[PDB]
Amino acid sequence: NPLTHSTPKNFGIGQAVQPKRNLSRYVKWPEYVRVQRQKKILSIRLKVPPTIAQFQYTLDRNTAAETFKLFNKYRPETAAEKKERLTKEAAAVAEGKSKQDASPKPYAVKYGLNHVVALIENKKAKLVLIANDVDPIELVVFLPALCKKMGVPYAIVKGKARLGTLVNQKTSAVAALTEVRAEDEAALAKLVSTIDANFADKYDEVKKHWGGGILGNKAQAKMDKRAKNSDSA
Amino acid sequence: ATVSKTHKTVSRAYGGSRCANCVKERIIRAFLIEEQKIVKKVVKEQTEAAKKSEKKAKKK
Amino acid sequence: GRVIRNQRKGAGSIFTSHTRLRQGAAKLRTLDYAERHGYIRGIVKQIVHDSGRGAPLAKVVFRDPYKYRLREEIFIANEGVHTGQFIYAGKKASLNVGNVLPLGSVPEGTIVSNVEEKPGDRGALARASGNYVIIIGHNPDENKTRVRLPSGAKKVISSDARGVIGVIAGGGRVDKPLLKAGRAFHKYRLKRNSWPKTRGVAMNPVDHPHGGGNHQHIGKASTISRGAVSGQKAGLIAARRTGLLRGSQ
Amino acid sequence: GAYKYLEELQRKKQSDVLRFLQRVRVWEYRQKNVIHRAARPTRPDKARRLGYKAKQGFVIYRVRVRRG
Amino acid sequence: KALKVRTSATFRLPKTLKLARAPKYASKAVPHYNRLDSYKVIEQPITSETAMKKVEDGNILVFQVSMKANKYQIKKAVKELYEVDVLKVNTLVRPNGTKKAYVRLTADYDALDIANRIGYI
RNA sequence: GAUCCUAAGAGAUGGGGAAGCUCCGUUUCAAAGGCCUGAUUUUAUGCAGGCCACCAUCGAAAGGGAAUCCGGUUAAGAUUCC
RNA sequence: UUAUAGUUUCUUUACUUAUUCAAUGAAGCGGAGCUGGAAUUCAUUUUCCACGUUCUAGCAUUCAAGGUCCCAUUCGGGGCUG
Repeated sequence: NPLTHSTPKNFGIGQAVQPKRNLSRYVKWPEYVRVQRQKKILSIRLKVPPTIAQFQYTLDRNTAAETFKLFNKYRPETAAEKKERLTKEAAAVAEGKSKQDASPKPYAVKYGLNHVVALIENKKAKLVLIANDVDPIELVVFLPALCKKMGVPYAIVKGKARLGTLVNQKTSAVAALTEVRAEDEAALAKLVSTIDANFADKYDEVKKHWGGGILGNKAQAKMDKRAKNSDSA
Repeated sequence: ATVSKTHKTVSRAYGGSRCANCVKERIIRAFLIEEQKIVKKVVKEQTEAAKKSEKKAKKK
Repeated sequence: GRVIRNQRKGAGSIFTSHTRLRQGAAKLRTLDYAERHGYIRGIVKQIVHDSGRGAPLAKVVFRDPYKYRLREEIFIANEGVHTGQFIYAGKKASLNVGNVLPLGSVPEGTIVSNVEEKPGDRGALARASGNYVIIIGHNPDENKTRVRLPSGAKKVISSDARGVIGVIAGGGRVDKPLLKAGRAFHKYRLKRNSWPKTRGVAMNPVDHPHGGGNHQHIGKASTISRGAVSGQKAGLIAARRTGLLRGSQ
Repeated sequence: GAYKYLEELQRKKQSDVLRFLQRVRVWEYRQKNVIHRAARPTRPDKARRLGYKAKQGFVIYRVRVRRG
Repeated sequence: KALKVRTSATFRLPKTLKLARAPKYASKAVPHYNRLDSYKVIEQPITSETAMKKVEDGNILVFQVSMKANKYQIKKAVKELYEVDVLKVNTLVRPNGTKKAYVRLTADYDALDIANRIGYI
């Protein structure tokens, strides 16, 4: 206090060699990071066809939350739960000799692409969840259009990882509830109506309209300057 | 490498880096300009204070 | 027929530049934040010779704004630049000999040198001895300034393209006769291997398109087409005219 | 099976969809190396028709030869 | 979100766990015996009259050493075998393409005592 | 003396060309490891003071370069043997 | 006759994102906000108007000042400014 004196630093042009501040905007990123970004930007910049653009409109995070709360039940049997059920069944094949009636009917979520595609084609599905981030999109580009034509209620849900965690895989790229317990048919019926409001009903309109054709923030600001030039003079 | 510092360094400011004339000339340069930078500081501060205090004679 | 001297110069084996005795690449310090928004002060620490080039190089010590260093930069000394004097490089830098300001931040009629073709080039034009650009005109609307090059050609450069003020030193170097062969020999010995040139006409017809004959003579027109193939050009390429003119060039 | 819908879609190469995907992927591939690896088949239906299976040992490798 | 401050304008390879080698099987499993042992190092003595003049006079032992034998290994070999402290070892390779070494002993041992011990005179 | 350093240069690497033998380039459109202080004494292992980074290698028995002299000695070695 | 916006049909411009040419060890880009001193229509929700370093061959590197929680007030190390 009596012997320590306050000083200017003066980080102008000349004085005080500039301090180690944040250069996180100016990092020469690895080519793999640079490429995954520049691809995401370029996919938005070029005009997106309306059948690709329909995957941008993902299900909102309260309808999604409730969908996943219903889908949390009917999780496919675990490796342990399978083993124990097989030990009871295979034991009852000797004790009583009553096989394929023991181990009561399973209500699980249907999953795997070529499985659920066929369940939609046969019109056995009651709710189909379609992932929005499948590595080659083409795997899924046809699925909302097939799902509508057959008249199965479908929703584009956020996260193939989220679907994967629900089916005990890493990723599932698709999910489908074809049956339900009598108790939980009411919730399914409501959640089907609220997802049909977003996806099914609006399909015919969203089919027409393109995504992308969106400038970068610097070119946005330039156009907004060059538009205020002529008209707002 | 194995010689005393005495042999290759005269006991002064820069010693075995600069001459006695070169070191004194940069002392006089260092201090003088530090006193001309402190007189600049006040001359510019009183040219600020003058332009501020006498600018408000006109809007009246 | 053989591959001509002219043809095999471009293979670049022996015909490469003699680059041991040179100080380094003479450039302007990179276009950075300090030069864009203000200017940096540099000290002409020494003025040195460079081999194969007849214009002194001003080694000028600048600072590093970001780390604790003195980034030394090698300039081409403008005439009247001296040792210890302060060079000022940037937009806001004053209009004195030695100073490095963009052509946009300069009035018309200035004699500038070591100019950039593009902004961020680090010197391209008027870099040789006793040569300079004259900034003729301007236009802030599509910010591009008109300049007159030592050749007498009018170009249009960006307003952010920099240039050093004054003429490049060592002027009048060409107006003394070189003298007795050996002077030329020694001049060339530190630039390139383009010296004592044999006349194609004095060769055999293998060696050059001018060779042969029972008299030394070219025999056909020395004015060669622009569309002549790489190997056919010997004489005057795309000669708009020839001969010594009367009055003014 | 989604594989039939993939096979049929992939033939219509100038359909608005494949036009877009051609433009964005050819960029992604050009930015990577000449001979680089592939984490999975870009065409999982074309792959398996040629004899690819999704078990350990089988690999895919993307490669770009100069035209002309 | 709120991504970390980077004072550097360059990204560099993050440091990761260099794991130690832990093989399922030994490479050789039977390790080699000592290639150059004491007797492989010191092959023979040199019985030339010049070598003998140097043994009698100089207090030196002229020994035919292997190639691929360090002056350190000659010193260590002579000490271990012959029970003698070596003051120095000067080695030249002969025009015959074999090495020979002038093993000088300390003042304590007269070279004739150890020359006669070996057998050669 | 070689060994070490770099010179005109030669050359892997990343990469890109080429049907291929291999060719270009050597800092390039690369995520290109090393340095020291104690730590803490868990039969010695986890820290941090923290720093620093456009980056192989080969290339001179005349260039750069840590340090030796005298006397004596052998048939023939000695700036080395004594 | 044009009033559907259902293709470039041909020619005059424009957009970035492919492609392209540079440069940096990818530091300060773009938009806005301060302080402007002011624009006077008049102290503004109106739009024009800059953004810490210059006589001198010196120096400038390890976050100091205020402020806030911990260290039970030892040792200091930490938030935001600067």
